[PDB]
Amino acid sequence: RVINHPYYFPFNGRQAEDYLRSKERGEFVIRQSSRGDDHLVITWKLDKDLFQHIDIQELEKENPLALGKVLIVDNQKYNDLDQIIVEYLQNKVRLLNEMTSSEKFKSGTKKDVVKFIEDYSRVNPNKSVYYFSLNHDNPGWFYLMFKINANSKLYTWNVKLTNTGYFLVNYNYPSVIQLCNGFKTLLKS
Repeated sequence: RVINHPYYFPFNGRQAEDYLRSKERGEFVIRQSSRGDDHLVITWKLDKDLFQHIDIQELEKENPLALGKVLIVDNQKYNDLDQIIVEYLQNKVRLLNEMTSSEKFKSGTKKDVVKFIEDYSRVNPNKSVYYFSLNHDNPGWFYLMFKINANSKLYTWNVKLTNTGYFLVNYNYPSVIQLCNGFKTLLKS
């Protein structure tokens, strides 16, 4: 389709992912959408085998092929692609890295992480434990799994990576630390 931007390709979801497979986390691609004249997608790599597709809705188009003068992502208004790449995408890549580097984050699949948490709990029978994992079935979400003690169920709450923090329940926390406190506070109540 008709768009002049270094990072634009006429790719579908699969071709985008193939193109990004071998590239760094945060590497992205803008591409046409199958939803019409007025949508684009940012595909990007969170990890090996893990890609998110962000819907870009265009408004105020001057003709069918041209890019829209107004762009909505995740209910936020933007003026051009560069603004989206920097103030939305790159902020998400920032927070992702912030989180995967935390002591509190466990890599790998959910099945694996649950194993890890349940062993730990058993060797720390009275310590409450909680870890973060990547949600491979819902790209851009983390699991938050905790276990009050060795005799409590393993509970799982969901946490959305946004461009301004980690959304949990009803609040968007701007850092991992703020998120950790916020979680310990949701429990006590």
